[PDB]
Amino acid sequence: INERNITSEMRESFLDYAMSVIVARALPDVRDGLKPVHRRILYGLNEQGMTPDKSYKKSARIVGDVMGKYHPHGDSSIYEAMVRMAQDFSYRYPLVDGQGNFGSMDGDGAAAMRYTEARMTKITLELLRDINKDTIDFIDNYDGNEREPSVLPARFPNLLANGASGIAVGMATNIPPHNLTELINGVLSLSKNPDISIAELMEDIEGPDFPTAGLILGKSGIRRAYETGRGSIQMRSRAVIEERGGGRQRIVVTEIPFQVNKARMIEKIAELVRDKKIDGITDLRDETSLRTGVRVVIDVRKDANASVILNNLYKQTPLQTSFGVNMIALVNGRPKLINLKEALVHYLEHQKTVVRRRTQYNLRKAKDRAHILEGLRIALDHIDEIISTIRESDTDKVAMESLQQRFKLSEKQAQAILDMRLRRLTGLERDKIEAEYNELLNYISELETILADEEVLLQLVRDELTEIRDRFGDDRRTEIQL
Amino acid sequence: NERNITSEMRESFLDYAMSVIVARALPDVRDGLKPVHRRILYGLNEQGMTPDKSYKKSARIVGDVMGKYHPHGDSSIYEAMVRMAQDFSYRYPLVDGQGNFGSMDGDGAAAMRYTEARMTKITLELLRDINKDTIDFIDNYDGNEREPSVLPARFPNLLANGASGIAVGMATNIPPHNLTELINGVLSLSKNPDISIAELMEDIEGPDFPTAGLILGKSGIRRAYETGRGSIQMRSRAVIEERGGGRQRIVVTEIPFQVNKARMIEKIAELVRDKKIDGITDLRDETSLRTGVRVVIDVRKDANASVILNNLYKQTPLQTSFGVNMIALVNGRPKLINLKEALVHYLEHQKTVVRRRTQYNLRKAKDRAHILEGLRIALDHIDEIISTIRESDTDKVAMESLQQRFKLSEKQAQAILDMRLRRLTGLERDKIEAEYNELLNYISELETILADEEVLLQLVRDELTEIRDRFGDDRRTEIQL
Amino acid sequence: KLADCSSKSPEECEIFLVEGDSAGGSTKSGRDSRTQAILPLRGKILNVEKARLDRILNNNEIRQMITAFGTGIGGDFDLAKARYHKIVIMTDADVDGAHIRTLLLTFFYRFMRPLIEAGYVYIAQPPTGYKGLGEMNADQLWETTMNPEHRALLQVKLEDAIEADQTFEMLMGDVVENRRQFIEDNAVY
Amino acid sequence: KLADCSSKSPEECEIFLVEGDSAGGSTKSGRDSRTQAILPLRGKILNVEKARLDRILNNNEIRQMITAFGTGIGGDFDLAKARYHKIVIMTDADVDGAHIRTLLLTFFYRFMRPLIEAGYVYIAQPPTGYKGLGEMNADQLWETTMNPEHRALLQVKLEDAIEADQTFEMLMGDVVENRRQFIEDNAVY
DNA sequence: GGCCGTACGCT
DNA sequence: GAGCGTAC
DNA sequence: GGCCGTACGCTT
DNA sequence: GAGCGTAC
Ligand SMILES: C[C@@H]1CN2c3c(cc4c(N5C(=O)OC[C@@H]5C)noc4c3F)CC3(C(=O)NC(=O)NC3=O)[C@H]2[C@H](C)O1
Ligand SMILES: C[C@@H]1CN2c3c(cc4c(N5C(=O)OC[C@@H]5C)noc4c3F)CC3(C(=O)NC(=O)NC3=O)[C@H]2[C@H](C)O1
Ligand SMILES: [Mn+2]
Ligand SMILES: [Mn+2]
Ligand SMILES: [Mn+2]
Ligand code: NA
Repeated sequence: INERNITSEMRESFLDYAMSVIVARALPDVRDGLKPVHRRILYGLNEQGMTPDKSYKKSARIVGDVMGKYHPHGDSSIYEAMVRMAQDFSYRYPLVDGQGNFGSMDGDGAAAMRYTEARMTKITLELLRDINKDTIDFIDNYDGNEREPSVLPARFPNLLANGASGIAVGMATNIPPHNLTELINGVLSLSKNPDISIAELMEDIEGPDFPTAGLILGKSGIRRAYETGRGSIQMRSRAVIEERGGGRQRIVVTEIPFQVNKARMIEKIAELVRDKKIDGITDLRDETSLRTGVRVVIDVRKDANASVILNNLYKQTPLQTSFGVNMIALVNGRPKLINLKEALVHYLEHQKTVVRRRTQYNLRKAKDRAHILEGLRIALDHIDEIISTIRESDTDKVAMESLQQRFKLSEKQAQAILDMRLRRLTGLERDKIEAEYNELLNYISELETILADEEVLLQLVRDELTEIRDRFGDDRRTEIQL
Repeated sequence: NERNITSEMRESFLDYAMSVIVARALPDVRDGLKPVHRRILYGLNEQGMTPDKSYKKSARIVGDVMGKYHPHGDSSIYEAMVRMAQDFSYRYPLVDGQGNFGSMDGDGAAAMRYTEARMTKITLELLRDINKDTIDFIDNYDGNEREPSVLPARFPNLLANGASGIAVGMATNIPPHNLTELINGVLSLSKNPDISIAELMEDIEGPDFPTAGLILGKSGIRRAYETGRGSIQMRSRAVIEERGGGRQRIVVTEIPFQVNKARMIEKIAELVRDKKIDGITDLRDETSLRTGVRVVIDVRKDANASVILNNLYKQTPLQTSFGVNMIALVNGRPKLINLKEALVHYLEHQKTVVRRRTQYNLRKAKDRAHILEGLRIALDHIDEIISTIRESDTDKVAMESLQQRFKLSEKQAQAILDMRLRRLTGLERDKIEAEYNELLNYISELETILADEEVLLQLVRDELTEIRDRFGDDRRTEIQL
Repeated sequence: KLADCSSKSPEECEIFLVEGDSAGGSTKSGRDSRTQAILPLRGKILNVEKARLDRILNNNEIRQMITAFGTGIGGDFDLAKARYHKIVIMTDADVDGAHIRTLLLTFFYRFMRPLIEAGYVYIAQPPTGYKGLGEMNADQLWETTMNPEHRALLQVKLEDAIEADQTFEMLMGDVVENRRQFIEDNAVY
Repeated sequence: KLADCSSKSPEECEIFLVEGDSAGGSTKSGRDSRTQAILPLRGKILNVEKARLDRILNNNEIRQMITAFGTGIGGDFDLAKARYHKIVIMTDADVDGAHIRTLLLTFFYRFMRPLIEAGYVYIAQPPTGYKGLGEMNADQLWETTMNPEHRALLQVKLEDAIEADQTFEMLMGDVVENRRQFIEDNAVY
């Protein structure tokens, strides 16, 4: 049976758990900004043909697919992550399009997965774009039965776009979401200047942009975040003071801070009132509706200073909150604390690689296709001999051999001739082959241009980024006040 | 608008009652299945979960059956499938499960996340020839799938595995039987339309519970097979044996069908505590995955163990009745049937299935024969074929030229245009000629079957007999007196 | 768990008896919180016509409604203690939703009969199809079933109490035979 | 609760600590009931090296173990009362099952240290599959991990307390920094 | 269908 | 009369 | 991962 | 604080 040491058991077994949580559960890769469960869900939606045009699919079956295929964990770990990706108060750029009940800011969960359906969002397709053009490196899944991607092409800078929170072992992460327009502009600036300072980059990227909007007090917390990877940022709700009639006033809250549960936050304010720990509040009403949007109302007692009641609610409730920036991501499969430029750098590099690989892959396929078309041309030009040769032959092997000797055709070219359908012999068809060959030759030339010059490839990256910004970039939601 | 409560009550209740009856609680008399079962099996089929292929996560199976056919709670789907995998539940289990699928002690199965299944070899027999126009398909709930109205069911599954279900205004309770005896009874029936229940009972002795046991008397079984309603006394297999030192014990090794062993054991222990049964010193379950069911009742020295046994019969589920109420769906109507009606309806189903299959294979042979006739002509006159194509500027033109010049159907002509060049080599030409000749013998064989009502029937009896020889097993339940 | 509305004015308020917790959750977001209160029902509820009064009274589901309605029951019913002028039954457009209906209407006709005669009881009509209430969005549940401006509630009436007694007794009674006969007399396969 | 060994005799009786309820249930149906008891653990248990003693003594999992071992804890620990001579750690062959393994050993080391010396504490060798303990058969679990015949056990051995003290505090302690550094220094990617 | 334990880091 | 098995 | 509600009928 | 979000 044999023995085992306890100090050695603790170190080995603990180091296995830790690295695993670090590199394969809790932290996002710098390139696509995804944790494993996220990457697998989106890839799963991709391998099931769950694109925006297609109909919704039961969440039960999505999760079940991702579970048995790529993600050998409990199902609620999958489903809940997929539900996060589907909420517009969670994701600055939602990655899942859900149908049914998928929760609210009041912290009410989503219905169980048998009550819901899902599919990709249109912005998600950008994460998956060109995944099938040898752009990223695939690997074997757990049961060695499937293949799954190591990273997505991620045609937009998704780590900063949606941000990350994740508790590892020995470290955690916290990256706030950003405005996609400002983020891409940043990349475009960096692309035409490898030596840009954070100070300059900040002229594109003003700072976080939360889905739940609200205010951020001061640019100083943001600057410390962007230069070092760590800094505290001050999130304040959007509240105003207005009259309610009879010379009395109320506070009206319309945007609450990020990741703050609305329900809980209101119950806190209520507590401070029973406990008599704040003065001047007569009523607390949640008037939020699907048509009004968020609206918490706090009725102030007559001849109490509302502005003073407000500044105390900031100090005393989650009406004002901190976002503790701690930008840790996987960089070359290792956790690194990165600053803004480091993040943007690892991303643009990725795009160059993705686009280079795609252009390379396209060239292999065009060059391979042109080769067949040359053989088909030859065959159609010498068709009567071609046919004779085949009928004369007793086997493929023999027919292959003759065709290759008579016309000097490659093995692949001959194979393509034998596979040809009779209908390709009509007069119209021959001319089509000519066109396709001509178009291909143009294409091959364009592709060689891109690979020949690093500058041209990079401009193409710039141009494809500029299209995403034009199609998907939106206005900043969160106001940054000084 | 405004609505009358007596009208609303009558229509709401009738909507529900009818639904539970024809689409939930009662089995169809042909394949012996309720909707949820039919769907789990048809699901396993569509997802390619065949006995050779490896086991699939239960969650994914349940999810597909729920998404495509059965729009109900996940739990109602999984627990039905779990039942179909238990050898103490199904006389001939339909699902082959890997993982924890429960036991006699009423311990449930592990959640579906932790179990894998595929179909059993016998389930292949339920779905045999499903895709040969043997049974009518129907639109599902979301109009996005087709589902079988009934399964081909190439063995008589309603009586084999039995059925129990609570409907509204009725319920059903049909016991399992021995497959060898049922098939012998269907063959008997197939050679004598006017056979009595009494003569059929020379083949089908009585129920055959997966849990074995003893049935006391034949008269409850006779009343059930004759009216469709009846009571059957099932008794445990207990013996009395010396345990050493003049002392004795009762060893129970088979329990009644549908009796929770655990609950039965606690029931005895509770009688012993409350001093309401005399003479028992110990109660141990020595049942292992290796020894079989073994419940030992130790008996205090010099007590009468035969009296204790009798009293354990009187007070515990060590003796239990099974109450027969053979109500199945017959032309999608609920109907009380006897042994013969059940086997009559089944044989008919098997005839229509063998007919429709033969009828479908014939059409597909004629179709393919016609194509090969087309290809043969082309091979014959290949030079001219090539010409007529080459001299056409569009495939549409070639299609019409080909049909005119060689008197081909539109289908024959399209087939020829599709034909790749490699099909002109020596061997590929021979394969065509060889296919055609084998195909013509086949058509003559099929038309033989469809030419005589008796050849069709003998083929039915032959395919039943084959199933009986591969799948039939020994009786488990003893029928005493 | 009941999620109450803002106004305590019975005259202007309405209560939705919803089938299932997932529909409970969906309903609470989509509603107008100032005038619409929601009390989930977890599945099939006690059939009072078959049950014993001690049981009928100590039942969570049956009780929770007494509290919410707050009017007492049986002999002790006060037509005027009612906390909602609209009692709406909201069930799936399927057979199980229709069974839960027959169960609720059994409950009312026996324990809060004055309430129906008052015309305080209404049957919603969610979109017809293969989608249950739990499976829908909160915005689609509002705009189609709950919104006063585009909803088609059916008020419940009783012209006859004698025929209504024999009806609740034949359909929901414990004599199965009367129930079995009604099917065979009325069933269209 | 724990399913106990029919045998009364501590000398011959073994307890399996099984990760998860599905694995527990299957284990019960598979084990030789004469000498093998089964105490399931619902997921991760408490990290005592970070918890104060009041929380520790209130933990269900921790309390079920103390009970079952019946040997008291800390100062009040007396080997003589031990109800099993073999205590087995049976977890999945995954990183999580290794986490739970390090948790249980933390508890043993800090509370039942005496027991480790006595070497009653063992670690099962389940099939190093892709599968976990909850996805196997009882007969698969029986003859691979439990059958006293064809099974292999790692008996846990302590051989330097000063080394063990520093290690349990660095790995399972509340200071994250030192833990971050041991990861930084020994992790090979 | 919901209700509930734990680890892990950070503020 | 009690717990069988599909439903919410 | 388990715990628990309810309807529904039944052996002449 | 206790709760952010992947795990059992
Ligand atoms: C496997 C479970 C069984 N169910 C139980 C229900 C209720 C209870 C239940 N209850 C209880 O004991 O007190 C309150 C409630 C009545 N304990 O265990 C239960 C279910 F398993 C009703 C049920 C539910 O949980 N939620 C629904 O909205 N709809 C349903 O039909 C239902 C659910 C859908 O499925
Ligand atoms: C979504 C749930 C969360 N879990 C809870 C656990 C435990 C509890 C739990 N309790 C517990 O552990 O002791 C006291 C209290 C009853 N309450 O709620 C829980 C889960 F949701 C541990 C869990 C389980 O339920 N059983 C397992 O065998 N393994 C697991 O990982 C786990 C399960 C697998 O998944
Ligand atoms: Mn000819
Ligand atoms: Mn429904
Ligand atoms: Mn595991
Ligand atoms: Na604050």
